[PDB]
Amino acid sequence: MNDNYQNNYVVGRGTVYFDRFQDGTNRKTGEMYFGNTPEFTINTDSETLDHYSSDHGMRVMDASVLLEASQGGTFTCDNINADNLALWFLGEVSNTTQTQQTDAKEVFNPIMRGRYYQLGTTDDNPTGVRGVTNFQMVKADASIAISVGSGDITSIVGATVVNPAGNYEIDLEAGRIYIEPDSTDLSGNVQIAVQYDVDAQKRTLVIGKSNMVYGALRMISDNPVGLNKNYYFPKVSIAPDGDYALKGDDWQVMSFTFKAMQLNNITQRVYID
Amino acid sequence: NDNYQNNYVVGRGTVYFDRFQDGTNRKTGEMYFGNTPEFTINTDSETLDHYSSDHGMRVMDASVLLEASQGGTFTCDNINADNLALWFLGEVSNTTQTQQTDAKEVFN
Amino acid sequence: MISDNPVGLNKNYYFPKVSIAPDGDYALKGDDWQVMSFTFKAMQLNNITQRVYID
Repeated sequence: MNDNYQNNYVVGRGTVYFDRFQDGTNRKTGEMYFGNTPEFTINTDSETLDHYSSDHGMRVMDASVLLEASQGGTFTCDNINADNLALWFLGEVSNTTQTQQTDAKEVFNPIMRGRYYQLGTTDDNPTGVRGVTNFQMVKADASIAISVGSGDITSIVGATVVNPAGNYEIDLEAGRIYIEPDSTDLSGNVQIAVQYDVDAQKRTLVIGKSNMVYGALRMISDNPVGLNKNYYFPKVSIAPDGDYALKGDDWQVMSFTFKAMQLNNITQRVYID
Repeated sequence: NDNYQNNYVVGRGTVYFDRFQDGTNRKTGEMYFGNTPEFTINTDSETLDHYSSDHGMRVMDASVLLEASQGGTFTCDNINADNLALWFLGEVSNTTQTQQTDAKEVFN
Repeated sequence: MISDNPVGLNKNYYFPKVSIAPDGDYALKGDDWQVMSFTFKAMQLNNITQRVYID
């Protein structure tokens, strides 16, 4: 039996398969397919207690009972997209089309040169619009409470107008005006006001809410170097761990730590298939 | 659904920051730090676990997310007045030398 | 943030309210670049606005 045995080696490949339990309920509805996952590890907690024997050699162990078999693991994701971004930020993939305002106008409160202002501001679309056809600048003294209205497109309490050809850079697609660090007409405190419109277009945002991340986990293996074998966890809470680098010459990765739970008295801590 | 061209990126982006006045926000406009060699988004979460047990012993039944703690850190490749003001907890005092003649001092 | 990744798609990060403070040894000496570290933590600007937005 010995000296003629062969080891059932293994090299880890495949992909992890989490899926989202329905919000606030202990049930699953859908499936998710992670892409490339650089790392995938599993660990276990080993809480136990024993003082039930002793002799000439004081305090010799005689037993050990397991009180809490908190199994779990960690895995990383090289693939980045709306879904695992939502999981990492504890959120959802909001998607909608910008409403065609067509006469958007409001006043930037303070003056300042060499800075960027977002045209779209309202909660209809945080972080601003992603397209406009044009914008016109009209200004007046900042030291007076200058509101805005429908007919204020032409003028305000101060009827002065500006030539954006100079002193005003616009990423017209990104919806961000930029004041020149030096300008001729932007001197003296004036609450610059912008008329503008939108390029009504589809939009999608991940909203970093506080809802718990919750579901089940599979791994379907098909290792190209050894035996293939699938690991399943009926219940897991995949909280984010470590950090997410938005810089560096390395490929972006997001890490996840997950603790495995018992779905019911019927199921096991983990299923190894 | 065997395979799909998953998405990878390399982190190259510009960071903007605006200096609010007192209050919830008073947008002074977004300032451009310049090149940022590093930008990490940290995430921590205080949480507890509620328990039950089979004829064995403790098995966690529910977990509670006490309060989400998100954050991070970034670095800047350039040194200038705005970055110094944001780092040193103050403001930029541009002024004049107060020209005069025959200014005097004693150094005992 | 705007991420014009040279080998990947773009996404936009937006933190409505953050607290900025100095981070450790901002070194003006040594022949290294004048690197400075900025620590930031996020909180809800108002309970309507969520903690963070990633477009």
